Amino acid sequence: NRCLKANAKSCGECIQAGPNCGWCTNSTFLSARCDDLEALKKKGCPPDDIENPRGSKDIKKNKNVTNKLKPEDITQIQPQQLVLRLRSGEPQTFTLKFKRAEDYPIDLYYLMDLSYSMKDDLENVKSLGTDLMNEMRRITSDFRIGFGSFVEKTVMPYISTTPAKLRNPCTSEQNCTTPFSYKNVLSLTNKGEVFNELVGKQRISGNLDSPEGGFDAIMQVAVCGSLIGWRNVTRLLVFSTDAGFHFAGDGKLGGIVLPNDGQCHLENNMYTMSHYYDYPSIAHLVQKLSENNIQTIFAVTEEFQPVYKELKNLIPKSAVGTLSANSSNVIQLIIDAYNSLSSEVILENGKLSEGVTISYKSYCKNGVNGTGENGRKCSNISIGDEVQFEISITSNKCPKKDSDSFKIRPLGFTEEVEVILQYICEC
Amino acid sequence: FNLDAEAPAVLSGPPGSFFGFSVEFYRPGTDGVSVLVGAPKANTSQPGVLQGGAVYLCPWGAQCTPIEFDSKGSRLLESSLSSEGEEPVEYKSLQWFGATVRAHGSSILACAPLYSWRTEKEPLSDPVGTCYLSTDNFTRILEYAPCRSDFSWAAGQGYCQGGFSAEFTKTGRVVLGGPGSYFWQGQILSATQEQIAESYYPEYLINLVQGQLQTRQASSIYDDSYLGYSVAVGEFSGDDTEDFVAGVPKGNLTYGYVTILNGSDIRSLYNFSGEQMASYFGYAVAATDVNGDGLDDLLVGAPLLMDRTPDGRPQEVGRVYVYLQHPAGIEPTPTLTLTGHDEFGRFGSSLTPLGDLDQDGYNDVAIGAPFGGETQQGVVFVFPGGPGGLGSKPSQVLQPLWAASHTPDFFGSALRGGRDLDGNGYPDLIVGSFGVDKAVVYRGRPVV
Amino acid sequence: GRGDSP
Ligand SMILES: *[C@@H]1O[C@H](CO)[C@@H](O[C@@H]2O[C@H](CO)[C@@H](O[C@@H]3O[C@H](CO[C@H]4O[C@H](CO[C@H]5O[C@H](CO)[C@@H](O)[C@H](O)[C@@H]5O)[C@@H](O)[C@H](O[C@H]5O[C@H](CO)[C@@H](O)[C@H](O)[C@@H]5O)[C@@H]4O)[C@@H](O)[C@H](O[C@H]4O[C@H](CO)[C@@H](O)[C@H](O)[C@@H]4O)[C@@H]3O)[C@H](O)[C@H]2NC(C)=O)[C@H](O)[C@H]1NC(C)=O
Ligand SMILES: *[C@@H]1O[C@H](CO)[C@@H](O[C@@H]2O[C@H](CO)[C@@H](O[C@@H]3O[C@H](CO[C@H]4O[C@H](CO)[C@@H](O)[C@H](O)[C@@H]4O)[C@@H](O)[C@H](O)[C@@H]3O)[C@H](O)[C@H]2NC(C)=O)[C@H](O)[C@H]1NC(C)=O
Ligand SMILES: *[C@@H]1O[C@H](CO)[C@@H](O[C@@H]2O[C@H](CO)[C@@H](O)[C@H](O)[C@H]2NC(C)=O)[C@H](O)[C@H]1NC(C)=O
Ligand SMILES: *[C@@H]1O[C@H](CO)[C@@H](O[C@@H]2O[C@H](CO)[C@@H](O)[C@H](O)[C@H]2NC(C)=O)[C@H](O)[C@H]1NC(C)=O
Ligand SMILES: *[C@@H]1O[C@H](CO)[C@@H](O[C@@H]2O[C@H](CO)[C@@H](O)[C@H](O)[C@H]2NC(C)=O)[C@H](O)[C@H]1NC(C)=O
Ligand SMILES: *[C@@H]1O[C@H](CO)[C@@H](O[C@@H]2O[C@H](CO)[C@@H](O)[C@H](O)[C@H]2NC(C)=O)[C@H](O)[C@H]1NC(C)=O
Ligand SMILES: *[C@@H]1O[C@H](CO)[C@@H](O)[C@H](O)[C@H]1NC(C)=O
Ligand SMILES: *[C@@H]1O[C@H](CO)[C@@H](O)[C@H](O)[C@H]1NC(C)=O
Ligand SMILES: *[C@@H]1O[C@H](CO)[C@@H](O)[C@H](O)[C@H]1NC(C)=O
Ligand SMILES: *[C@@H]1O[C@H](CO)[C@@H](O)[C@H](O)[C@H]1NC(C)=O
Ligand SMILES: [Ca+2]
Ligand SMILES: [Ca+2]
Ligand SMILES: [Ca+2]
Ligand SMILES: [Ca+2]
Ligand SMILES: [Ca+2]
Ligand SMILES: [Ca+2]
Ligand SMILES: [Mg+2]
Repeated sequence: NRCLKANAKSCGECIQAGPNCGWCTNSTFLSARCDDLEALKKKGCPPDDIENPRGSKDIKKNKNVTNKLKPEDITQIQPQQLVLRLRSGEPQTFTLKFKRAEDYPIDLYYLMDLSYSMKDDLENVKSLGTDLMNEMRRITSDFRIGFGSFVEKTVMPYISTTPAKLRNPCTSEQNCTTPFSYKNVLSLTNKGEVFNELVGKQRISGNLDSPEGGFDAIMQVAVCGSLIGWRNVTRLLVFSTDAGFHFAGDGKLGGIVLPNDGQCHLENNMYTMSHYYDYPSIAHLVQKLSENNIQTIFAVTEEFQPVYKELKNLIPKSAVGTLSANSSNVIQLIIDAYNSLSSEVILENGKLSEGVTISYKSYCKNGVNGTGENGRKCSNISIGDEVQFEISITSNKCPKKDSDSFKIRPLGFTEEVEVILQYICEC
Repeated sequence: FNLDAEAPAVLSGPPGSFFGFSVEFYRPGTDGVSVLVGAPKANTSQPGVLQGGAVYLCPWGAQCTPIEFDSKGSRLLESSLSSEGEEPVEYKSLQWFGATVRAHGSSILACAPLYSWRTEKEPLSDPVGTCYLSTDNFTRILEYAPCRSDFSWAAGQGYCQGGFSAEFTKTGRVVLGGPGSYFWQGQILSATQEQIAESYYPEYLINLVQGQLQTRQASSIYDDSYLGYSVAVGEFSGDDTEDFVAGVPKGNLTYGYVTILNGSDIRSLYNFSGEQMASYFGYAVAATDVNGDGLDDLLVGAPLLMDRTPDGRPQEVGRVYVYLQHPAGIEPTPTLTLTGHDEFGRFGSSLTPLGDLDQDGYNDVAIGAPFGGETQQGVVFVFPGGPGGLGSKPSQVLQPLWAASHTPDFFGSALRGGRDLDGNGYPDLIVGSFGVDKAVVYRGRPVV
Repeated sequence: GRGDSP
């Protein structure tokens, strides 16, 4: 074995080299004192003499899952804090219980493409505010709605820059307004009538190249926080368009080389830095959508389903729906997407120190058990349903002598489990 | 591993000029060996032109002065002189002249990909792009705007932005990439220096080069592909006419692909596809023999490539793909892949041959990661060639010795190697850092 | 339907 082949000169060295090792202290043992827990008793080593420090699990915070309550007073995950003392190479496993809340508020931000190809669409959305608010009334007792618009970067070659085309990017008869990057028309509110009022005032715009600049807008919506009015509840971002999307690198044609900074740059509810920062990369959106717990609903036309189907696979907590001719089916699209997103949980953990590894094992409804990457998620979770996760953590070094800490949480939620790690390096 | 990193030569330009956006070696002979640096945001003495851009000539010996390709301001429309008020027929302001700088023998090609013009018909704002070609050591200057044609606007070549990427062949043939042609299908255009000068007639604004090679307009399903986003040259067809390598980073559902075209008739020969959506596979391309078998091998960069850490977290790192050529052709799948380790590092944004750095019989390669490093200043990785191909571990890592500042440095966003600047028998390397308006020259010392 | 058009 590797206990003897380690040549342990002290009790210390013996511990970090193999979980199955023990150290003899008897002085009646004929580095050979470091052998297997069995190989020592077979050689005549009293159990009162075999020093063998072992890891442990101690729960520190453990509010039971809930069953008129504020969102922060609702517990969907337990425990909330525990301590794991880790012997090198010995995994420590603990159970995570997740329960879908009975009634949870919903923030829905409607981000709409107002390029010229979306002309007929804008006319149908005139009553989306009150109509959507009626449907959500049978889904949640607390619903808010918002509206933002986008087109394109306001620079050559994405737009025509003749004085006439800057005033009206379309033809003479067509009274299109000037192109703009992103506009926060309406922050999240429970007044659906105001949504109808302000959306009914918006004017269609236009630009030159077919792919639009929605990614700049998605970024702003994700990171602008209080300016949008996101609450710590279910955050839905409906992204409605009939075209492909620009992303990082496309900016170079216009001489825009600075990567998106992922910071808020709204002045007067207008994005002012489209000429300065390049479009975000998909990876950058993945980071910021996840961080701010945004769940994205892609309401796109039939012909661009292939593109946005691939995008959804890359974006965590996102869904794709086929938008009708002019957004006639968008409400049912949103409902189907929400039902799909809310019925699936996905766990993520923060960065672990080197030498430390983590593994998930999910236990879902109808005995559906997941391992590997599938151990991070459960599906078909109805309201009130409980699913559980077995989470193993193993250290294979002796990272620091100071305790580490990291969070485990489901995507789209503030709730999280603080896992404190302590490393056994000495007797 | 034999580049003098402890004490490199720093060339500095005017502030805010993006000095170092493009770099190149210049040698009409040997006595006048020099460095060329593009500064696309540099102010010039051109009348009425704001930040027209410039190219700086830096003789190597014992610094930098701007080259005068075009001393004139924007030309005026013929019939506007009839009406009440002269107006420009072209727009040289903010044209980014020097965004691309390339040299072959005593010829220098400098391009302004954001140059635009009105046309002499209905008023437009067509960024057709233009290039200026110096020949025989600045004794003759030519304008070359192949996209400035009868076919205007986005539907035609109006937004071509010709010169967005450029390169010389071994015979001095000009090869231009214009990613905006035909609703951003993209286009490759090429003409010999003889062909360009033969039909050069500045009185007429439209291009009339005869015998010019150029890719053809395709159906609308190929729109927004950005063909010609990047360009390189190398022999892949088994003859003595260098072929054209072109990046098409938004082709095929934005998975991107690289194509190789026959240098004789620009017909398509090979395609290579990316593995991830919107990774910008084809952002940068290069051709060089990395395993000493005499066959030029392909390298492609995908700086937005996103992979996962062992603990399950996604991260933008970038990736480079290498395709080894063999006597029967080339395989569509990479022989080797190199992955960046810096989040948002943009590994593979730039690629350049280094020639044989250590003179060991195998050419080496430099790969830029403009935002790598502990302070996100940028990094350049040198990878050694060998009998089995490129090494998967760097033999050297170049970083700026100056401290980080309020703005990104973009160190390594522009590379150029494979030439000997001081004539010591070892090839040298030019690294651009336009974020701080600097260009760095690394020399190869004889080492063991 | 090329560029930004229906
Ligand atoms: C790497 O990948 C790329 C992309 O993924 C791939 O490139 C594509 O390859 C496909 C297949 O080859 C291309 O699709 C074909 O295009 C053919 C070219 O059409 C040209 O010529 C037509 C005939 O006349 C012209 O040219 C000759 C001189 O050569 C001249 O004498 C004639 O007078 C004449 O001008 C011409 O009609 C056509 O122009 C038409 O279409 C264009 C574009 O819409 C339009 O602008 C014009 O107004 C006009 O309507 C063009 O000039 C084409 O012949 C071929 O046709 C087949 O398909 C159609 C439809 O499916 C069938 O009906 C027909 O019977 C044929 O079976 C087909 O359309 C595609 O365009 C390429 N895309 C790009 C971007 O290059 C590479 O091949 C890959 N490489 C490798 C190695 O794999
Ligand atoms: C190339 O030359 C340019 C001049 O042709 C340089 O641009 C100048 O840069 C200076 C310093 O940043 C600016 O001076 C400041 O101006 C602001 C307000 O200026 C505003 O008004 C002008 C009127 O045209 C407008 O163009 C500007 O964009 C601003 O909106 C003052 O408040 C400051 O106190 C300070 O004086 C110049 O205004 C600016 N001129 C122009 C025409 O832009 C440029 O920096 C040079 N670049 C290189 C690389 O050489
Ligand atoms: C929503 O939840 C987040 C996360 O708990 C809150 O952000 C924290 O706010 C506290 C205020 O004491 C800060 O100390 C933390 O640093 C914040 N953490 C993060 C990750 O933001 C946020 O304030 C909550 N917002 C609402 C409206 O409830
Ligand atoms: C998935 O895991 C569950 C464990 O929750 C398995 O169900 C157990 O099955 C054993 C017998 O096989 C019973 O003794 C236990 O009582 C069951 N657990 C519960 C909670 O009832 C289930 O069999 C597993 N299924 C698959 C396909 O792996
Ligand atoms: C690259 O294109 C050239 C020119 O078309 C090809 O060479 C031609 O081959 C045809 C075959 O019918 C001959 O008729 C021509 O006389 C050749 N011309 C020249 C200039 O060689 C060549 O085969 C192509 N290369 C590849 C790899 O396909
Ligand atoms: C266009 O891209 C697709 C994938 O994005 C390519 O097909 C994939 O092809 C590779 C082999 O080249 C397979 O390993 C994948 O499994 C394929 N994916 C699917 C979903 O089938 C396709 O070859 C590319 N075509 C062109 C012309 O570039
Ligand atoms: C909306 O689409 C319908 C077809 O479902 C069409 O009849 C109607 O004219 C369209 N309206 C607008 C304003 O485009
Ligand atoms: C365009 O619409 C605005 C109001 O939406 C109107 O005041 C203006 O007169 C219109 N312009 C034209 C040319 O019809
Ligand atoms: C979800 O679960 C219910 C009950 O457990 C079952 O009837 C239904 O078929 C399941 N749906 C899917 C898609 O697995
Ligand atoms: C080229 O001309 C420059 C001056 O512009 C001069 O310095 C140099 O010596 C000349 N070189 C050759 C090879 O003629
Ligand atoms: Ca529409
Ligand atoms: Ca667009
Ligand atoms: Ca060839
Ligand atoms: Ca080779
Ligand atoms: Ca070498
Ligand atoms: Ca040298
Ligand atoms: Mg549009």
